[PDB]
Amino acid sequence: MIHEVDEVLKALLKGGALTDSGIDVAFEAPTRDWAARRNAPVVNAYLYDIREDVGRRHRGQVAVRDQDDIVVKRRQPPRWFRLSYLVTAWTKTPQDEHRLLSAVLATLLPREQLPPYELPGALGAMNLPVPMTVAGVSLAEIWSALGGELKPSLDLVVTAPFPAYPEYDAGPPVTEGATVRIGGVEGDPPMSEGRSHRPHQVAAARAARK
Amino acid sequence: MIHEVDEVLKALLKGGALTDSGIDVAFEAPTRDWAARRNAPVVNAYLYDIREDVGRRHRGQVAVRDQDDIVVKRRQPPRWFRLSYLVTAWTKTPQDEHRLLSAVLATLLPREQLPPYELPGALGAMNLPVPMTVAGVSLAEIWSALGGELKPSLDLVVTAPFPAYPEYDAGPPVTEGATVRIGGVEGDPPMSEGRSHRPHQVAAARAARK
Amino acid sequence: ASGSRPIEGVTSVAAFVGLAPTGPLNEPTLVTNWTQYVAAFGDFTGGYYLAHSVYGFFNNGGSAAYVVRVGGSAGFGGLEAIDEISMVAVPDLMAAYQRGAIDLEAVKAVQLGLIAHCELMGDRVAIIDPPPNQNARQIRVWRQETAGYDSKYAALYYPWIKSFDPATGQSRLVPPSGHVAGIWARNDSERGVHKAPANEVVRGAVDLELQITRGEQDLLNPIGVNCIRSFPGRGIRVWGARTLSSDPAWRYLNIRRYFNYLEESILIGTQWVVFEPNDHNLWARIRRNVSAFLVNEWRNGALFGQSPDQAYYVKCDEETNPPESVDLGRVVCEIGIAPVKPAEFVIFRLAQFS
Amino acid sequence: PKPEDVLVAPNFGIQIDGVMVEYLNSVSNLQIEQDVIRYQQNQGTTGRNNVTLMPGVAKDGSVQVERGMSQSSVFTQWINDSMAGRMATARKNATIIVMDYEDNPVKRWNLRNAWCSKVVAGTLKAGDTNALTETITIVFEELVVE
Amino acid sequence: PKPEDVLVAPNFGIQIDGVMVEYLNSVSNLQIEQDVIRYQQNQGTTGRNNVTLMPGVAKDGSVQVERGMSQSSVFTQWINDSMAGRMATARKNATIIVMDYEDNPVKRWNLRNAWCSKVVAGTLKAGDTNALTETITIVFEELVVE
Repeated sequence: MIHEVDEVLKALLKGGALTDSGIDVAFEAPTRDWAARRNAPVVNAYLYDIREDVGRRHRGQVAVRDQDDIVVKRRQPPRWFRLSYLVTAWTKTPQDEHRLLSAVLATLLPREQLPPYELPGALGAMNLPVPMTVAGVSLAEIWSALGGELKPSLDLVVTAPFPAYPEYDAGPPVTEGATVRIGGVEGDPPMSEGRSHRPHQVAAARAARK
Repeated sequence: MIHEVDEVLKALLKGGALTDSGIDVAFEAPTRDWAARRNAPVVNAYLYDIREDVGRRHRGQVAVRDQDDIVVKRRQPPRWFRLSYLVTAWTKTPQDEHRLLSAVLATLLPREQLPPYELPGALGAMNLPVPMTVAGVSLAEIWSALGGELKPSLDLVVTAPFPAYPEYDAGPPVTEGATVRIGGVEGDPPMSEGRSHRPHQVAAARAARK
Repeated sequence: ASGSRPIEGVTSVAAFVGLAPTGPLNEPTLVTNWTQYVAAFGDFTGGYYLAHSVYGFFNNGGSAAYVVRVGGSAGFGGLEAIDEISMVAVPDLMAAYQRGAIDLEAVKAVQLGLIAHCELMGDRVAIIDPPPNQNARQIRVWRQETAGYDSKYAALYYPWIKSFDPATGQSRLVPPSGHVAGIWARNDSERGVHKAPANEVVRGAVDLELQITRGEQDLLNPIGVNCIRSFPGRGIRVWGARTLSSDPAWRYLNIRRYFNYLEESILIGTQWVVFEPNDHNLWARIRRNVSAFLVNEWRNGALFGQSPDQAYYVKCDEETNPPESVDLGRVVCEIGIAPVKPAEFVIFRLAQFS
Repeated sequence: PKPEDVLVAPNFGIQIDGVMVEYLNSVSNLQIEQDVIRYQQNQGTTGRNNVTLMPGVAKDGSVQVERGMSQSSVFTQWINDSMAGRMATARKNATIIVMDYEDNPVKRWNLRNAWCSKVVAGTLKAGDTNALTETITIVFEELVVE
Repeated sequence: PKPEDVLVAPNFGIQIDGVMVEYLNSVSNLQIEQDVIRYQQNQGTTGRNNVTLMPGVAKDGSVQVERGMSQSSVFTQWINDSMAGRMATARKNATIIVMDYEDNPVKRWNLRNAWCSKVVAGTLKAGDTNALTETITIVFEELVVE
């Protein structure tokens, strides 16, 4: 679900407070070769690394039920992955670069998380918030790795809830109640059928289920 | 607000203690190519990185009221961002470079913070102090990633308050007071209207505001 | 103290309207002691029951009073500007009626006006005293036909107390309200509002105008007439905790008094809500304050419930709809409580065999 | 969605009746606690052990809120009213609200009869870079979660 | 602006009446603390539990001051005056001031009847680099924030 996070970032940057000019948002790596060809004020949103948010992981058999108010599937809670974006502003004049970076920071500040309504279909099917943290705390080594030159930058962290889908199937529902067989441990009295739940008890349980 | 700080730095450096000569303050990256073209003594104030001051962040619903002494907006405290500037002095003679660096230190030391009125309109609208730290406290890696060569430098840290204002609105003021309806928990006595605040009580509460 | 204090319980102040020598006219004067009363108003220097009523109120135990003088030789509209008042009386109405200067119709009109005024303010209950020299059948007829009051804010007390008058050194007949109200205050100082102020002693009473037997009480009690009877080894005691209301749900004095006390305390504590935003924060604050106030009442045993949820419930969330009562600048809170009824009759059964 | 499906971000707030405090830097642990009471007895005729744990009274605590040092002295006035014994106005009802995104209150902790008892100024150092921090210890007789 | 809006930087100072000290390096925590008394009771008629927390007394304390030690021996003379029993002159009123950016006093902790109780010399090391410091412990009967 990175092809939804990048689209959300592009829509937010284009549709944010930077409506004065039609700036271009690019995900290309800001290397020297890339920087030597651009001729328009642009915003680079290069993906840097992918890590799993081990602090927000949850383990447990989550029940999934149909319209009959009976559980039919067993799944696992989604695992959160942290995606880091290096955000930079490229413009001919350094003060223009500074004001572009300020505008980007101002348009990214108010969104602490992202409601599922804004998210696209694939990510919005989760119906879960998508945290988005700007800045919030090595950059020299990263910039050297891309081969570019150190510039002021924003570290945008997005927490994508990737799914774990083993999708275990539960057994058929128990409709005729439970039957209990009782007897002696050593087998001196033979085990009996022991009967089962009366229809009145089953009806009462099915009525109280609502 | 980055450009507002830049303008503040330029005005402070030009209008500080370095009035003997018309020195030039530049924000360009001090790379080898940039250093090989300059022919006049200059002061470089290159922006290095942007980080959020998580230690000065405050969370709460700040009340904003109009002239009627009634709150009409609910905002959030601004978040402080740490902007780092690498400050260097470039001159042909190394002793002249040392003298220029000493002059910059002398002109930047006495300003621990910044008064709101001396700030530009965008920065001064917050009416909050802006801390400024000179050489408060790795530089080899920064210079290597920048592309230049190691030189004595100042790590000028400026704390810019970016307002994370959600502009959440509040409900209309209560003018008729409060009404309380009382009755039985199980509903044996029917719930009554219970009346409301007397007009004299409302008038006294309104007058006690002043 | 009205902008920062939370909801707290309320002293009981009795407002007395009548005639008295000297003092102001139609000006409610706060009196805290009998010495203050004689320093401001006059002592027993005339044929007025106001002095006797105040003396009985303070002797029986009274935190404060609001004396009002309208025609004292040698008015209820002025009591609408006071909030702490919880009961009212008109001792000198029967004093004027006895002389024949005022007919019974005017007395009935005055009592109806007093009851209507009590129903308006909503925080006080009136005390009614019948004309003197009346029997059980006579008082039943008077209460059912001539003065058929029907209100939840009125309590009638039939027999007249005979107290001591230092002016003449003899015993004089006075209405019991001035004493009875004092008894109420004693309850609020010794057993709380949740307990019916029935089994109490009229300290200032020496004798009664007519002893009431159980046969006559069997007819007087159901019509909402509270009696005062003398018991051997117990003295003069009030017998009856019923109001002059036809509603079975509001036929007990203690329930109405507790409801009025709770309403007044909540209204006093919620005085800071004026000009506050009508959002979820104000509703949460109101709910928290009301719950913190009511849990103390639940702990004291005034309300019935194993846990606070079953004894009281507060609903102030989303009840004030955005287009009704919110555009009008109003906030509505719903409170439900479970009081405890008193045990009026005690029945014993003795069996010879064992 | 489901109540368990919506997580909670550290977007909190406080509200003290009578004390004008808008924002807090941090809030300590507030817990709801109870006393467990073990008792061990042997079953009498046969001798098998049977240890039982059972409920005891609930407990009061001390929620502390830390706010940056400024000119305002609301906590100073609160503690000054406390030290003089005027507890008719010193005992206040407090609320700690924690909300998810969209600024909708999710959980509320109501402190009944909360009353501050300790104000501590942060250590002052000449070379210190961080802002001064004020620590306030607010003790409460009862804490009700809502 | 608003009193809460303006923050406080670690720019401070001290003033001791009779002791010529002008600057310090650090100041320990200054606590305004009140004793809390907890009492648990049960309602006689219903048996419900009520735990009440009420006030104690103002607590005396002590804050350590650590300055760059030098030839000056003002604190040495202070502790010498206190050591010989001349407490008429040993007890001095102290003030701790925290200022704003404009060097304008904001908070002034007044310290009543303060006398030095302990002077500690920093550990001396042959290969030590930083300056050698001196620690002073001062006990004040009362600490009123103004």
